[PDB]
Amino acid sequence: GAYKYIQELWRKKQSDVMRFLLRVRCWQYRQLSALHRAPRPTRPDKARRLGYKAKQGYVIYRIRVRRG
Amino acid sequence: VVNPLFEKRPKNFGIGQDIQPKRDLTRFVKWPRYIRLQRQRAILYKRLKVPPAINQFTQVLDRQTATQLLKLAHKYRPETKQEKKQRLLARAEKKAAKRPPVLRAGVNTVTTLVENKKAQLVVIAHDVDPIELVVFLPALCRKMGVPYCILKGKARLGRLVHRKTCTTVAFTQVNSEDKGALAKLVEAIRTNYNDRYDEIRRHWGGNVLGPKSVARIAKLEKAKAKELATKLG
Amino acid sequence: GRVIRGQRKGAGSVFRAHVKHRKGAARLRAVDFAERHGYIKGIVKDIIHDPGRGAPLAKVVFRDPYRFKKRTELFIAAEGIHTGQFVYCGKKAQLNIGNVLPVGTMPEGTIVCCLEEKPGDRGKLARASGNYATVISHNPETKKTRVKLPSGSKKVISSANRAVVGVVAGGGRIDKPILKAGRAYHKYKAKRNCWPRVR
Amino acid sequence: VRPKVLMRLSKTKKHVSRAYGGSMCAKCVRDRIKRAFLIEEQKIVVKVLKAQAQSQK
Amino acid sequence: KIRTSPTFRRPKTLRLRRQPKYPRKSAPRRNKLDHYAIIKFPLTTESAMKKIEDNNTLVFIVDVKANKHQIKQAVKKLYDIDVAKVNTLIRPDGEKKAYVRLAPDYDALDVANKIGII
RNA sequence: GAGAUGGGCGAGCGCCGUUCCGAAGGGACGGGCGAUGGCCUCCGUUGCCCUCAGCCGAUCGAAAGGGAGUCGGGUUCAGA
RNA sequence: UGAGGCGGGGGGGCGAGGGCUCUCGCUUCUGGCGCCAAGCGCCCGGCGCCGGGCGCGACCCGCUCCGGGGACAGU
Repeated sequence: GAYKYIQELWRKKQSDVMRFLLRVRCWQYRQLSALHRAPRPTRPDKARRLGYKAKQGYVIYRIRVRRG
Repeated sequence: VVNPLFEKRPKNFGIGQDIQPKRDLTRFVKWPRYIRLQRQRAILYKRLKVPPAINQFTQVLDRQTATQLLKLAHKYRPETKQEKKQRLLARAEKKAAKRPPVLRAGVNTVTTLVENKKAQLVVIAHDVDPIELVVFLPALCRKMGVPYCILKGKARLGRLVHRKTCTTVAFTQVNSEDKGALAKLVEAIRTNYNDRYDEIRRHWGGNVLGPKSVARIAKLEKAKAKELATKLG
Repeated sequence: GRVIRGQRKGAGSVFRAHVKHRKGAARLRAVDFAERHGYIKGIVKDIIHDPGRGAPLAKVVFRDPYRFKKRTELFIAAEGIHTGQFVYCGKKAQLNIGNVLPVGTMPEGTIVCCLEEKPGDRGKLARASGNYATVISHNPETKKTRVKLPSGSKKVISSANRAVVGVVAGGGRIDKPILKAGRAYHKYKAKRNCWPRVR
Repeated sequence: VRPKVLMRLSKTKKHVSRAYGGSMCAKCVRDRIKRAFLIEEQKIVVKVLKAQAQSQK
Repeated sequence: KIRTSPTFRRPKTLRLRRQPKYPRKSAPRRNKLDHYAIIKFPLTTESAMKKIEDNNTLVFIVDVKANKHQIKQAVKKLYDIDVAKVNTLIRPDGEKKAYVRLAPDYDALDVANKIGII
């Protein structure tokens, strides 16, 4: 399918397409709360590799953790 | 005839003269925490230099050809849970006493058959939240010689099937009468997307300033250019 | 080994301010539409005494132009203001004592007080008993103003920040010699526990 | 009388039959009558002298 | 659609009622403060009898979680008299003593015999 | 003064802070609508639509602060 | 600050040589008053009779709530 096409993209974080899109969500999450729920995985290829099955009962939470 | 008791009483809303009436205030509303986040994300899609591999998703197909293509796609809709049920009762009744070409929803169905070159036209949604799930596909069908068109909105594209959203829909084969209906479309589509591949690569997106700043920078471009014009004579 | 007295004051909880009988935040009126473009008229209702401030306070009362309601502020009084005196507020206002206006519309050398150091922060500068600030020089380009401060330190600041005209009342308070230790005790008992100082 | 007792005593014990009765002292009520009329009269004197200004200009 | 105030008030959403598929508890719990549990026993005190002739009242030992209204109905429906007032107090030993002033067209001196105390 | 929520921080029990990065009112006024009762009179009650709202921060904190309203006589071995 | 009128482009009055440059869109003697649209035009509903609405009044356009720093404070 297309997941392998997404797989080698996410390994290109220094590229301009990723360097942009990473800084958008990083800006976007930084205006949100410290602990909240996301409706769907923003990184779906890494989800199913870790065992995420898109069905009722799978809930994900996107949080921010202090650097350092 | 007229009652002379009716006196005209205008109100001078001068500075410190009369109370202000209930005019509009939509531009100064303290918007909620989620809406204020929701709007300036469209600003950041105009401020920064958007890279051209995702800038190509504001370069979308027009109004009137989206009508015909969905009219062309209002004929190959998938069998529902009923149209499967009314398919299976039809095959099981012939057990006691070939498929038409239908579409393919989802990228996992599409990206396989483009590699097998089985597709004849690809329909694309432009406003997926992880844009990375689509970004490879326009640059892929160029290398596969498959015509692709982008459509604004995934929901109106999501109603070809009876689901919410659909990212990608494929036209793999058609009926016999529906051959000249697409052969003119590809001739009108590949002259926007595939043969004009090189010109999309050098066209970055965004890089727009503000209407309170382009009012500022240009006003000094107007005051400087009105100086140097009369310096000659 | 022990914590020094000067170190304990940053913790508070004894040395915190005695804010019981204090009236309130002695601020300017906030910026708005009327004060930005034209002027607005006010009424000084009364002059109250804030404990812990050797400068007096005045209850100016306004009439809001958006909702039918009567607004009251706490301006730092200028010496010469009397009750029932129409004090004006805005940029289009004139130049007399007790009349706040942005600096850039004023001429040079003007004695003012209760000054802001940023546009719209309701005043910070020169608001003790009997001090003032003087407008040294404007700059019509980029809207800047050099202003003197009551320490002798000249300051560059913007043109939109504003100030009432005239000195703060109660000038020359420190000319009176406190003679017995109780008057100083009764002075600092309205501010904080800091008076008996041990060398 | 104490303010909670004001529920008991009737209307006539709690005001005086007058404009601003019970809320303002009459000595400064007539001074509000004198003030309110003179200002509106002087305000008319504003309009009349502004009626000659743009005819000659 | 013009906003009058710059502060955006949360819209007043519709709310449903509690329409449960099943009750959380099985049966209505029986009230353990019925007419008999409230009245434990009257007194036999040499100071209680003097209270009866003079004041025309009745003394009792009432359950501690009861109120004056419940005492007034308990005497009214078990010994079938009417009450003028009920004055409670909590004894040092813990239970609640209640003086029960009956309706003045009755004599409690007789009604002490139907409840037995003499 | 004390102390929840939002938020922030914290490995963590938790701590921070009390109007501060918050959709913080579950309120009514009349109007229209739809309905219900007792002489479904008229009024009472519920639901929807339209219209209205400055509150200021959940809460706790005084048996000497604030706080409407009771006194005389007589009565018990001991209570007024 | 209860995020109440920010910036352009338009409408008129003050002015010298029919637009252009622009000030300006109205409030100052006085311890009063000011919210809950007059007015005006135009639709609709009902037995000349009562009751509703749209748009002016109260320009239009916009993308950053106004402001001030600024790739430096700061972490």
